[PDB]
Amino acid sequence: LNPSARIMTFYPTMEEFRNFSRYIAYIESQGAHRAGLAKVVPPKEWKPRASYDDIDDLVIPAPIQQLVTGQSGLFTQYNIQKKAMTVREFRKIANSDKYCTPRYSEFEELERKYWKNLTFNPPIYGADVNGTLYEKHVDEWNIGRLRTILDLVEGVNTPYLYFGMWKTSFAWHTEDMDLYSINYLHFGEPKSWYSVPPEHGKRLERLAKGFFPGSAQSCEAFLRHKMTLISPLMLKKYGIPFDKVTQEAGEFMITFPYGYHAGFNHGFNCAESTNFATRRWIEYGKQAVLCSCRKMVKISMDVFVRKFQPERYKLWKAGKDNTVIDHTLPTPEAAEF
Ligand SMILES: [Cl-]
Ligand SMILES: [Zn+2]
Ligand SMILES: [Zn+2]
Repeated sequence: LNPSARIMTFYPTMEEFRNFSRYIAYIESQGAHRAGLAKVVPPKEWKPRASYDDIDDLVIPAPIQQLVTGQSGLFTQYNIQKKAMTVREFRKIANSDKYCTPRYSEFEELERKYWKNLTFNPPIYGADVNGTLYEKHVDEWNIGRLRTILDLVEGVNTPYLYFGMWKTSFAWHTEDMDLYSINYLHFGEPKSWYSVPPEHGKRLERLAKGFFPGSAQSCEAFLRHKMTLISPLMLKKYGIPFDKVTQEAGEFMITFPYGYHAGFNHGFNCAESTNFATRRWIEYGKQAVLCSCRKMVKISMDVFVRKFQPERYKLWKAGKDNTVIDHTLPTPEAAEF
C-alpha cells in the first residue's frame, strides 16, 4: 500500500464523509499516511458555512510580518508581530499592488517566483487566530469538534484561522507532539504544500542540523520554532524524498504523525486548522522530541498509555519501553478495511 509514499487525493461520498475518524482510518488502510500528507475533496453538496460575507470586522489579534533571510535555497523566517487588524484591512493590503499575487501561466512559474522573491517585500500573515468559520449545525468534519481520542487531554484541541496573502509561508515542521492536523481552505487563492514522508523525516532533520548547527546546539528540536525554509531544489540536491500538492478552496489537507510539511499561500485566502489523534499517534506522542529552549506545547502521555497501552504502562514509566515505530503501518482502527 502506497510504496512510493506519494500524496494521495480522496473523493469521499456523503455517506463515507459523515464519519471523520472512520474515513481517516480508511485513507490509512490505502497507505495515505506514508506521504505524510493527504488531500480530501469533500462531496460537492457539502459546505461548512453559507457565505463568508460577514467577517470584515473579524479581528486578527496578532498579524505577523514575515521577514525571510537567506540564499541558495536555505532561509530563516523572522516574525514581527504587528498590531491587531480586521479581515477588511488585511484583504485591502493582500489585494493591493504592493502585495498582490504576480501574473503567471502555470503553478511552476508562481513556485519559481516564490523561491526567487521570498526575501523581498515581507508579507503579513494573519496567522493563529483563535476561531472557526464553521456554522454550529455542521456535523461533518467540524474542525472545532472532531471528537477524536485527543479530546482526552481536555489548548491545541481548539481551531485556528489563517488569513494569507501572496508569499506568506509556513516553515518546515511536524505538528506539536507529532500529532495529526486537518486544514480546510475556506476561501480564496490556493495554498501550496511540500511534504517529506514520515519514514524520511530523520534525513530532513539531519540535513537541517548540518545547515543550522548553531540552532541545533541551542535546541534539539529547533524545526519546531517554525523558522526554517528549505527549497525543493535543496531537498532534491541532498536526496531528501518529498512531494508537492496545491490545495484549492473547499479542500482539506491531512498531515499525519511525524509528517514534515512547509508551503506558501498564492494570495488572499482563509484556512482553518486543529490537531487530532488516532490510536496510532499515542506511540509517536511518547517518542516525540520536544523544543527545550522555549517555555512550547507539551501533552502528558500518561493518560493515553494507561487507557490504550495498560500492558506497557509500568515498563514505559520505568523507561524499559524500547518500541521502534514503523511509519508504514496503518492505524489499528483501519482493521475493518
Ligand atoms: Cl472575504
Ligand atoms: Zn502544520
Ligand atoms: Zn527550541
